[PDB]
Amino acid sequence: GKGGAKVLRDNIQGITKPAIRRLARRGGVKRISGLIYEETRGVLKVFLENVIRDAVTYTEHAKRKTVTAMDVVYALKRQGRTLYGFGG
Amino acid sequence: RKVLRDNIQGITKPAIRRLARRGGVKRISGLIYEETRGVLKVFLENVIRDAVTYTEHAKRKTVTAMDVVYALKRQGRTLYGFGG
Amino acid sequence: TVALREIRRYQKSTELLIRKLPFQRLVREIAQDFKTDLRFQSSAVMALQEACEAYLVGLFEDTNLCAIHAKRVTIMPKDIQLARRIRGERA
Amino acid sequence: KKPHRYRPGTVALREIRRYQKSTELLIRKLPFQRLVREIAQDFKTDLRFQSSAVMALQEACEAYLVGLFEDTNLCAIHAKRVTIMPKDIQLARRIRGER
Amino acid sequence: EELRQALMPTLEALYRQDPESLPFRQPVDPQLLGIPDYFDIVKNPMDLSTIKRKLDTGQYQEPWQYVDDVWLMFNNAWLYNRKTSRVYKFCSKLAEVFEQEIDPVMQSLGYCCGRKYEFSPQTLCCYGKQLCTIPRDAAYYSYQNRYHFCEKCFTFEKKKNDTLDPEPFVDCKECGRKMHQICVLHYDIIWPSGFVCDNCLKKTGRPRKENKFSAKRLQTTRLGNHLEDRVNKFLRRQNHPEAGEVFVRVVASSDKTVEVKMSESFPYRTKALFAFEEIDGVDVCFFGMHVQEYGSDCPPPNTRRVYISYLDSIHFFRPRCLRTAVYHEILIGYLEYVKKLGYVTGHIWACPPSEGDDYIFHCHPPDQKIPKPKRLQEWYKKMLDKAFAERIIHDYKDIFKQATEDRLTSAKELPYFEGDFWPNVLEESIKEKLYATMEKHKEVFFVIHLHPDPLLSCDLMDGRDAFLTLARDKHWEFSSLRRSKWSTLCMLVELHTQGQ
Amino acid sequence: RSRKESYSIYVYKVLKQVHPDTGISSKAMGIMNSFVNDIFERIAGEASRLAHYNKRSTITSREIQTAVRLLLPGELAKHAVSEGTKAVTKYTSA
Amino acid sequence: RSRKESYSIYVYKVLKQVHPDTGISSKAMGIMNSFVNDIFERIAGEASRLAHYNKRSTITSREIQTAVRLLLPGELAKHAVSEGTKAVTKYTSA
Amino acid sequence: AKTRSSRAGLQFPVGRVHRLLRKGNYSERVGAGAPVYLAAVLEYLTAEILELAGNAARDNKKTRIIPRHLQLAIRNDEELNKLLGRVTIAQGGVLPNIQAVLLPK
Amino acid sequence: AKTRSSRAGLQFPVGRVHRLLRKGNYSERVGAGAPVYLAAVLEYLTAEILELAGNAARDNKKTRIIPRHLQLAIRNDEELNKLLGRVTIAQGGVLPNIQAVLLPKK
DNA sequence: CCATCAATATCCACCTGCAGATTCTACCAAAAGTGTATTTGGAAACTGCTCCATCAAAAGGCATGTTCAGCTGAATTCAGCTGAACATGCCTTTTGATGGAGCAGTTTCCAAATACACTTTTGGTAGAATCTGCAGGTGGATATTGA
DNA sequence: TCAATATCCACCTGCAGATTCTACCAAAAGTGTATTTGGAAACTGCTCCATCAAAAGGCATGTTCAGCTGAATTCAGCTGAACATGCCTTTTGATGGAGCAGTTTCCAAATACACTTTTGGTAGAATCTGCAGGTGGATATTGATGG
Repeated sequence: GKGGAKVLRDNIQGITKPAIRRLARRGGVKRISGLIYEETRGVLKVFLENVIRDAVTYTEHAKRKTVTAMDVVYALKRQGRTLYGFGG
Repeated sequence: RKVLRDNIQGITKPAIRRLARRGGVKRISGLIYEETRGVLKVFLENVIRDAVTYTEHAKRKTVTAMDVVYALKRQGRTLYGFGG
Repeated sequence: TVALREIRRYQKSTELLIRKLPFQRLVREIAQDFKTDLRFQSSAVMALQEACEAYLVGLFEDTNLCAIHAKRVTIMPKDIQLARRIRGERA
Repeated sequence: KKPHRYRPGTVALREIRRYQKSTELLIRKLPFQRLVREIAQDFKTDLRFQSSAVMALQEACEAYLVGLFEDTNLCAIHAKRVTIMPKDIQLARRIRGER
Repeated sequence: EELRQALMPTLEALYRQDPESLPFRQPVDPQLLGIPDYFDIVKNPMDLSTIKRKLDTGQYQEPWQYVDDVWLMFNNAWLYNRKTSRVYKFCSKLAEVFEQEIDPVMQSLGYCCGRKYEFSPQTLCCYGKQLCTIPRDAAYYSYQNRYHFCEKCFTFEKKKNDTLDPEPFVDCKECGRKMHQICVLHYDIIWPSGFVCDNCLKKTGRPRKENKFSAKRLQTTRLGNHLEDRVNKFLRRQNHPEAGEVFVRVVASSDKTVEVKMSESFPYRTKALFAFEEIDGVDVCFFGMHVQEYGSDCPPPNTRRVYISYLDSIHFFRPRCLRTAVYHEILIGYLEYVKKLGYVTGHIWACPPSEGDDYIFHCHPPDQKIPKPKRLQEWYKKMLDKAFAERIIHDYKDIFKQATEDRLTSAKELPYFEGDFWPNVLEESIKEKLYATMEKHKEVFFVIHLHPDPLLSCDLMDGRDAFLTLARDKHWEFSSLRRSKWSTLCMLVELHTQGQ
Repeated sequence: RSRKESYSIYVYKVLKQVHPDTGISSKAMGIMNSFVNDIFERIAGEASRLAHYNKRSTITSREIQTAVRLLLPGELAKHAVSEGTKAVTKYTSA
Repeated sequence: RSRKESYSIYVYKVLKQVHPDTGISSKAMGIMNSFVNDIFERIAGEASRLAHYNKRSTITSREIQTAVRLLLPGELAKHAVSEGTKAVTKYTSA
Repeated sequence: AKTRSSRAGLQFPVGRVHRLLRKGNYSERVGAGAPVYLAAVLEYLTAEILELAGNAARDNKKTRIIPRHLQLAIRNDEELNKLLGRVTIAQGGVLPNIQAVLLPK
Repeated sequence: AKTRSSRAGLQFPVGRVHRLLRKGNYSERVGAGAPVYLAAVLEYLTAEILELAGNAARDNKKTRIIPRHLQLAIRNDEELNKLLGRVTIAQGGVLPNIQAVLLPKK
């Protein structure tokens, strides 16, 4: 045992290659180059850089230690990517 | 008030060529000019119509630069130097 | 050679590139199509002209990038169409 | 000897049709959650996340990736090509104004 | 200073793991971690900091003590922590790091390797009942670590089956260094003059004496010669640089009879063969399988029939890509040989092994996959298709399709083989729908239509049971490449010196 | 257990008005609520900007009509303008 | 004539502080005014929206600092936050 | 006696729209007919989108409106697509569209 | 007799900014340090853009800031370009930028 | 491949005159700051409470790794040809001056929207019971593909 | 034409989610006075916008041809389709507790005036000047002649 409670890594490579393949297939991509994955992961990290920063700032102002879905959707709508279904 | 028509031809071929050169374009095909005129007409439909509606909302009969600036801003085309 | 010459010349300068009278006539015609008996200010006409020049410059630079993306230096209608579609102006 | 094999592309089109006809999430939940938590820690430590927030991030990221891949496919088609390369991604992002 | 400077890099590599090494950087504190039962299970608690203190103090006379201490810490961490716990994964990662780091430095010191190897938890057998085994984590009674009895047989020191047997060690006659016997591949019978280190022989000039107990020097047979020739031809046409010479030898061949549980008894000839490959300059056994052959004099329906009773293989063949092709080549060569001899029908029982059960080679590697029945059927179908491509196999079907094509109506027409599942099914039916059983196991059994070796007396290999018993008793495991090499050397020595 | 504001009942009544025999899932219901809230925010913001442009401190039906004309597409804008005019006339005559 | 306020004097003083020997044209001053008005509108809108988000009817320096961090990227945001905090501390110290 | 929504003949809550406008800090004062107009516009848009979603569900052989039907209805209408061009959906998917060059032969 | 703008050590008008915030109907109440923070941020941004315009003018041997120099200066700064990515300045032009492909390919 | 007579757009060395930016005096309604009583949005203090993290285990849907080749991406020629560069002609675009259509400044006051005290209605919603559309597995007729 | 294979579709069954009541209860909605103020309407001075005169800096056509481009060709190799292997994510179930938010108390801060203080376009007067061309070089620079 010796448990009861819980490194800053294993984040960018967490997105699997078949996940990127499925995302491309949903977008109508028929042929995928073998080296698309790394820059796709980089662009994804850029998007998270843009979104989670605003979400974290909103949470910090609210004197809260937990990020809520309202903050996430609100950062999404302030960035021009308004999302529906998480406004409850 | 004379009814103006066929004023889209006022955007001359050298004007479109110069605009392409300003954008770094080196070669222009023969049919680019008409498409560019159509795109400009679409942009005018998007902007001037909003400006006209803004002017009508203010009960005014003259279009002002402030209405144009607000219409451009609401369409994500904010412009400086004309107020607002 | 020469084409690059006027490219550099127009990139250096900032003067208005579309003639004033034809643009004013086109704006008057399209507004009359929207609504007749509509007076125009000179500042409003200048604002329309400058906004249109900026939009056309942006469209042209995006079109050139699309054209060189297809290993070409001459822009095609597909370049403008796809640039506008990616910009969200079409789809 | 002679194994049955579809011509390349057919199964790709089948997968495209299947993923377009369905709306389920494609990215695995746990690695995406780990990435989100790591980025949040890069911002500020001790920041908890709700399950609804993680689902919202996943949905938004999947939608953005789908749109980017559609633009990338259009850019690849523009050059008489059917394969996606980084130049298409860069062109699409530059036109979108993100770069 | 020499020992400290030699052993510091591996210990530092163990420390630098993050966060694998974090729980092991300090002594385990039951009070701090809330684990009062830690001392009840681990009787010798110690950690990496203790290792560093001993190295700095020079408490190690020779590095094998350090290796034993590190592996004891690994074993204690594995035992106390559950397999799903993160501490178990951290300990496993540290063990892998130690294994890949100690070997170069430990060799540069002048030894074989820096690993403390413990044998697999082998299940003990019984002397009285002769058919009872002691499962793991079960109490038993042992006498002199040589005789074993279970709980039921009691109605002798009491022990538990959760212990491990350490690997043997050898000491150099001249240098005096201690090293693993398996890693150096030294046997007393092969070299009666003792064990001499490689460096010591380098100071002598004369290399190690040639081993006469090799697979190449085994007695040759026409079937084995044909199989080895086919395998060598396939390897040559592939021309794989990593591929080595393969020797196929028949080490056991005799005549037996099967008794019905219709002729009272059916005579047959049994033969056993193995495949050995040259890896790293030594022979490694990678394939073995048993056949039963009924000739023209056998009463029907077994007349002119070959049956594959057991089939085993080792996944250490090099290259791995050609392993399946080599197995196919061996089996197709056997089928061609039996077809040339005049046999008509062949039978294959494609039944995957159960977990913990060994057909021929004891202690299969943990990473060796036990194929599912569907995968085994697909493999056999691919092999039969390949054989058919070479106009060798006339046809191949399943037992149910063959039976319904032959319009069989009586159980006496069914083939009878030793230890075969179908005689057991028939006996169960008699004691207590045959076509239903045939259809249920339709894909399991394969029936193949195809259209002078002297008897070798070998009591050791006369059946898989004695071979497995000797392998279990002598700890001849196949869980690793070095263990497989040691097992192959030992079996070759046993066959050469204990032949009849 | 704070009072959570929503347009659930009214949107369900509208659905019954258009599709009496068709239901709506909770996820789609939240989609509709979020969409209506977003449109409300857009119209209110545009009306506020219109009021600020003319130095007006009060927002009337004309401001919202102009906001709808600016935001909604042509046919949708015309239909919404007609519906709003009918609603205002009915409320005045009530 | 109705007075039309502008940041002309303040922008001119800032320019003189930064570049004493550099002048400014009327078009450049108009661009200055448009830019400062747009920045003020954006930051005020962000602050108002954020105050609405947390059910807060009062906008303080914390809301504006958060909105500055949201809007300005990186170094601009850090310097703006530092100078705003310094100015607030100076104001509250008197 | 009669609610403002019932008086104006609209299902959407007029008084609630007025309250939200007042609390939204949009303007110092709000006109009487402004909540009525806004509620009418919102109800018209909701009715149109719900009708389109029901038509899509009928075309999809389903009697319950799902986000897939909603997104199909939104994208199948050019005006609705233009209005919601910057709106992300949850569990909505994309239109079936295969590029001409990707098509065989 | 000390103004709030001078009290906070800022050149931008604190009172004018506070009055504009009140007039914009952004919120019911505005904090006291809110106009001060607004003035500080606006003054910082104005000083940054003005110094960039001055550097651009100096690079072109000019003593008066023109919209061209300002547009070039802000487009040069990646942070300023991101801030004003959807902003057009009249009479500002574009950055001189020619692709290597557009150059002669001798 | 390239060293270089010769026609050409333009950086700079320059400078002068003018529209534009800068300097000074005055005025005053528009803000701006200070003073005081009032109201309140929000800080702290404690706690009830809901979902956030963490731990355990099986196992099957894919993540991972390997192989063959179909054909896709990439490189090379070349010829029909669309456009670039340029001389020629002329005319349309640009600038300035001049009547009045509406843009704003002033005053009344009336329909219109706050402020607020109740009263009644009405939307979440605690909680249990019955209805119901499609999640999921089965089976076989039906396109779809490749040789 | 045919065999291998994914698809459509009808059908049957278990269940979390959508739908129907019972009773509640606080949050608004509406109604009836009192007050105030946004602005419709009438009248009117002041812009500046449309219209028209001439002067000029360009635009519209046709010609010639070096070069952009798309069809045709060929081929190295890239990833798609198939298959073996096995990995680890999901769901189910539970739990210690960090953390969210309701409730109460109460205070520094925001607010509504009133008065006094400063003050920034604003209008007119007069001074200063940055640079837009233009004139005389003149300088890379590139198409072209030729070594």
